[PDB]
Amino acid sequence: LEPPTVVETLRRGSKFIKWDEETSSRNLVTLRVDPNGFFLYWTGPNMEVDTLDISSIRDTRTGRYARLPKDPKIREVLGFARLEEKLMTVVSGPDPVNTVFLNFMAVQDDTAKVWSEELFKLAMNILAQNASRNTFLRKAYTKLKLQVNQDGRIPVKNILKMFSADKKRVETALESCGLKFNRSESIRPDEFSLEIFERFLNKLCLRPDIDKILLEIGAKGKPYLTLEQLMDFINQKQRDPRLNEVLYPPLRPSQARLLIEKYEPNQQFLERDQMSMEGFSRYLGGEENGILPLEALDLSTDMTQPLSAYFINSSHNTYLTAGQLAGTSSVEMYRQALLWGCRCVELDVWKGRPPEEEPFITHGFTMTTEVPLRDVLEAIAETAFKTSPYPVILSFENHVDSAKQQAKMAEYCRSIFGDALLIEPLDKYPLAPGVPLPSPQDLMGRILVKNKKRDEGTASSEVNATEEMSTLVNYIEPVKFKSFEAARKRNKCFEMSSFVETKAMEQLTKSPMEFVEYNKQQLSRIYPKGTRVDSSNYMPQLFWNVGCQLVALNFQTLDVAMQLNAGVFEYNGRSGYLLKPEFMRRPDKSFDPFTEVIVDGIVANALRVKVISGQFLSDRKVGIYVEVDMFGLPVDTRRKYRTRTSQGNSFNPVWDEEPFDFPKVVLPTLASLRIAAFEEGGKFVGHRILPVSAIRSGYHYVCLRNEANQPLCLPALLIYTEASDYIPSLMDQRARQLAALIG
Amino acid sequence: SIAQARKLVEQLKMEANIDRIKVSKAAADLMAYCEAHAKEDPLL
Amino acid sequence: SIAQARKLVEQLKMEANIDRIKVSKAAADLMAYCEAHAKEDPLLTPVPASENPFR
Amino acid sequence: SELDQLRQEAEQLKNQIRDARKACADATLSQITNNIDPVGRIQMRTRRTLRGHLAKIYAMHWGTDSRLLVSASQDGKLIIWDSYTTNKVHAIPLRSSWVMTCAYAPSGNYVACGGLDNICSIYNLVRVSRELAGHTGYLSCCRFLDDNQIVTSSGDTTCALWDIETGQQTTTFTGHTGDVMSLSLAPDTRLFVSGACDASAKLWDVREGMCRQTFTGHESDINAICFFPNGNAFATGSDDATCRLFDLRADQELMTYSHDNIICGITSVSFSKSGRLLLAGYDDFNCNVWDALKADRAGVLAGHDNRVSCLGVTDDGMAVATGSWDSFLKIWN
Amino acid sequence: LDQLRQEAEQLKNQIRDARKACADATLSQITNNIDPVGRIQMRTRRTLRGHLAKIYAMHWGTDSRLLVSASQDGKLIIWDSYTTNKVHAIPLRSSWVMTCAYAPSGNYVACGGLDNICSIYNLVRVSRELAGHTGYLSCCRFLDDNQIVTSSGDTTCALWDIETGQQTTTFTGHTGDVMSLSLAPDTRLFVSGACDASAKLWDVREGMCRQTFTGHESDINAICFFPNGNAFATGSDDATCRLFDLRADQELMTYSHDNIICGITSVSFSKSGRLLLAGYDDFNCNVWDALKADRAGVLAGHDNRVSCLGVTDDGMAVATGSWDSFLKIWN
Ligand SMILES: [Ca+2]
Repeated sequence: LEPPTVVETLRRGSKFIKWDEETSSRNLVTLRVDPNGFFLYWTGPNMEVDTLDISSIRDTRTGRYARLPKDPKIREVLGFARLEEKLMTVVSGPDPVNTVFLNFMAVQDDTAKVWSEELFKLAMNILAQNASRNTFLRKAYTKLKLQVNQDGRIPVKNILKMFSADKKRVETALESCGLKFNRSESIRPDEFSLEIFERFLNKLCLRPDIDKILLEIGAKGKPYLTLEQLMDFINQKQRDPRLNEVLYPPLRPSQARLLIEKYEPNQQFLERDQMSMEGFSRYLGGEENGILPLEALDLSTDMTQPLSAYFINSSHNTYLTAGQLAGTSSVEMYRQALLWGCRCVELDVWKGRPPEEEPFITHGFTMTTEVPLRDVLEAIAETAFKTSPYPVILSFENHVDSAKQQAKMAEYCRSIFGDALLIEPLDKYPLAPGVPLPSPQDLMGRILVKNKKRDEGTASSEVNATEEMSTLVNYIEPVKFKSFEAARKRNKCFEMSSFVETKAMEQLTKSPMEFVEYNKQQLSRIYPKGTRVDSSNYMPQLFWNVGCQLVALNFQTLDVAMQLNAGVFEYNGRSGYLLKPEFMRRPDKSFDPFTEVIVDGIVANALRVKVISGQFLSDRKVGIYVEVDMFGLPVDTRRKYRTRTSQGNSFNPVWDEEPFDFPKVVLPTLASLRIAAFEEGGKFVGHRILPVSAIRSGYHYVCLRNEANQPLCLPALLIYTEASDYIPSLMDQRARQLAALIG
Repeated sequence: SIAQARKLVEQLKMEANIDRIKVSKAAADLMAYCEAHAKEDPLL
Repeated sequence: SIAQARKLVEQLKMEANIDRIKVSKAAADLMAYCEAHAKEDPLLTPVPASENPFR
Repeated sequence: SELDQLRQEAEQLKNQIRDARKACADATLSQITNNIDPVGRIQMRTRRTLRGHLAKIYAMHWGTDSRLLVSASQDGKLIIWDSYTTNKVHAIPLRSSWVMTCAYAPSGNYVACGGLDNICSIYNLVRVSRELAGHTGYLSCCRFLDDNQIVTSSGDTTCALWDIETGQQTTTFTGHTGDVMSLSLAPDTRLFVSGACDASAKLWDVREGMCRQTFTGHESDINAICFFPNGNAFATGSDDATCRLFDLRADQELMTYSHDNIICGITSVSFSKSGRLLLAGYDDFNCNVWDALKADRAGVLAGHDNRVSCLGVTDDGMAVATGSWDSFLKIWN
Repeated sequence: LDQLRQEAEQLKNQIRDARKACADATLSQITNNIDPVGRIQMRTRRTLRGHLAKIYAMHWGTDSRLLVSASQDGKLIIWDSYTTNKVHAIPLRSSWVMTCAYAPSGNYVACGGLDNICSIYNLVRVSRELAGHTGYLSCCRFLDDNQIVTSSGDTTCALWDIETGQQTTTFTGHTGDVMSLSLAPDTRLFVSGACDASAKLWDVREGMCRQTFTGHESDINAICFFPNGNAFATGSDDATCRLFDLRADQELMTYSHDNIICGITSVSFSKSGRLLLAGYDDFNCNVWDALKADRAGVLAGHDNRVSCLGVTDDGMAVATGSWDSFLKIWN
């Protein structure tokens, strides 16, 4: 983990010919990156500095992966032998389906390999995605300082647009701090400094949410805390009490002296070991008072366990970008999937044409648009390991019938994937009855193939494989599911059996304990039914709660199910692998998942989320209400909680009501919070999905993301969590429990 | 360090030679002040 | 390596033994030039419209 | 053998101080004002609400003619209000953003300021007319004697009397240990008291620059002070939620205004015109007006939402203005 | 390498105390005894339409009638400032031009750009094709009928011979990109401004970097040479002009102001050397005084960024080329 560092060849600049295939118009701009590592600004075509949020970059592909120009007007201008090493395209956008391109082209040699490697390092950096609150206000000040007009000054039409809840405050708050406050005038960029913009935001909003904290910690009449009143503010109110204090040591009066000397503005308080009120309104959104600690965000999990004991992020018919009937399949959707953190994709290989025999991808019997197979595996082998080095599981729906297309698609995977295609069993784990699967460590950097060795939609009419395609299937393998007592008696842990959403609900509730007892040895993927033709998603928490691994969603339509499966896989270093909790992967001590009581062996937790307030939540003057879900085992799932809608009074509302309790959660390393904040009228604003065993207690700022887990600049909440340990007709017995979870 | 404390000795020695005004006449004079101005008060 | 730093001194070596004149004469050479040429420069004072070719 | 032989006398005469109070312990106001009828039930109403500030109001001060009031805020904006017609007469900005005091003149053509930047900046009625630097602590409260001399109270445990024509600490006062949070003047301006942070109320004589009387009694901070209008008694705030009433003649505390269901501490004290009422502020956003000679609540002035930071009746006692932390400086009557 | 660092820098402080020993009176002190020029206003006399994209460079002729311009379309156009008749129309083979020039004979017009190669046109077709820069070309100026000095982006300059087409002397010594250059009216020395804030003064006779000048804190975009031959004025991206001398070895004025923030693009002097016509980035050209450091009029006439200037040898008028395909001639 490193803070975002800008290398010297990005701060000064290079010269890039920016072109666009739409209007066929290319300028000559000089790219820069500001020294914080926030924006990518260049002086525009009519002398107005554009930007691009560097956290809103999904990939920066260069070289042979880039987008070449197809218009001979632009092609004769840029000069199209080896000069496709100076190109650079920077894709962006909120969702996978909506991506914009910025087709640059460098003018000096070997300056595009340097840039596109050092822009992808700045877009996928953890500490500039889980950053502080005070960092996310310097990311909204640098946006205001870069975009000057032609004269070179900051226009006041931009400060009245960014903080635009009511512009009668901003016209007043600019006029009282000593700037030019008219609608058409300009502020010079060296009289609009960070000490002034900090004084701008204090005059803008009124903060009783902070001031309610300053009465409970003892600051009564003097405008400063002591060192002692802060040293037992952290160790009494903001310390996670599940953890062992011998390994996580409490705060010392020599260690808290640095927290004063890092934040306190005045000098008469710095030498006396005292922190003022502005020093405490700076500390609450500092880089130590975060909602999550940095042990549950980097690659720190026991990666030695076998492959049957992991949540693997996966997908279902991931080549589609629309509904399952009359959509349009693409090949860019794989690159956006495998970069997000997916680890199991789906390919529907169909028989090609009688002119020339090569396979391709489409949905069966729906006349959806077709993409060719050869360019899919090149869009897989390129970007399989750009964000996470942990193995990818291809999952064919082999529907062809000719023998020559079977061998041709076998020669493609042994050529495009190179040595990353696992064609041989490992030395340590051979395929015999009674062994376990490999670990992700020993498969790190490899690619497996899932195919038959030697309401289903289309996956039931599948063909018998041949001797060439069956050579690649080594560890993960599909076999038609017969029974449970046949599976455990046979004990081949290199088998798997797919289940649709319907036929796995008939086997979630009929016998859940034998399902988990089978899901410690073997695999079983879960993919939704064919009657969700608008590509909506079932909840994945239905089938993690019995320990299925590859629970598959539709990555194109981001409802609350797909906003879960990209907020619970942001942890463990965005690697797409999460370790199952201990009693779901251990061959001795089993448990019923539907337990209304606690289990002897898992410690239980208790949670009390209080949603106090939240700043800068919307562009228009309207009320905000906050929903606090908590998914988990079916005795943990509570989806009824909501605050009351505020009045929309100012930039920050204040909710003053009772906290939301979660008293007895039986399995807390499986549960996960969710704090969504809506507009009054169903319009989304933000959400953040937190795990339960890792969340700290105390007063924190939750900085909201959008619906695809990209950080929003301005909006946040100020919530107060309080975690602590716990001190105390078969179908309708179970179908009445899951109805809080199905929705 | 003793000169800080030797200021306090001259601080408290002047507290010995102060005339004692007892609370009998003094608190009744505070009683007599509220009665002599009892109708010149726009917050009653 | 060393040779670019060698010639950096050797280029700076001839910069040492240079000669000068005072700025009081340097600001007097410039001040002689403008006032001896201000009678005919057509941007300090305008010209008649007949001799002016752009009107 | 020397550092111990002073402490035997450093607490010898202090025991004669309290034993002098036992000889003077004759009566309290509970046993001498028990035949005095109370004032009944006191109700007020929000007469005028002076919108126009942008952040927390931290101080105020009435004028001399009971008409104009100043109000320094946390955004750094002195506004000189007109109470009769709801008018912002001036609006002086500041070069010191963090303010904690304000003042006015007895003649009425000068204003002051102060705060965290250790500088007291007299203005003219608008430009920066003077400047007073020399404190090594935060400025907390400053008052005027006349057009020439100005007292302050600072965070470097020292009060200071200044001269406005030179701009130097002419007389400096020492003797507290903690911070000095508020001060007030007698109506003759012959002797002024101030309350510290470490639970003391010391009286400084202005003509000599040396204390003559030291009070005790509190167990926590002191955050306000104000005089009885005859100049022989005064009253403080606290953090332990009890105001007091000291006797400058009798050197002893006389009456505590303690009450149950009262946990928030005072942040502002000021008497009334005839000295029957003691008003106060709290952290329950109310303004409990206390009767003086009975030690009892008599009315609640509840019109705010965030805490009360300043309070004060006029020089004739007609109105009363409370300035809270919601930028809303009301006027009650 | 340890001994080389200190003895080089020790002479670099031998410059400063020699500079401080010379700095007896800065130029603002002596010129106070002379009245300023007051106000001077120029109007748009002619306007030159016919270009299609952004205009990058221009250079008047010594016969003081024609000029030239080099647009982003790769459309080199030779204008006539008397009748507004396009006398020629020369289409390039590389549309990324960045500069152009003009010869004192009037017979040769050069134009090069991002394509690293300085083409030379006859007055029509190319005669000589001058190549040898391994970076982009930024500015070039003619000496005479046969010699041209270019300024690449490979941290060098050059001194060509177009009858042969080979580089005679490689004027090296810069540490960053070379942005613009300017010959002398006696055609014996020239200057060069960089992206290292380093003006210079070379000589065409021997090939050596004769003097070196620093002082700015940003890039240097354009430098003009004084009509005496004694001074040269530069322009930086810190919104300032300065004025050096070859003898005083230091900045003599500093033509800055508040409410001027964006950079500069092109400067030049008048016929006498009294004015100093800068062309800024906020679309206006200012007129300073070379002695008084006060403004004397703004040429608020363009609608996009002003990117090149040039003042005739006869001193009749100036011309400003912008990014909106327009050449305005101001007198
Ligand atoms: Ca399918």
